Amino acid sequence: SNNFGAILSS
Repeated sequence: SNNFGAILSS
């Protein structure tokens, strides 16, 4: 989790 599309998924 940082600030891109990985933290918006799960």
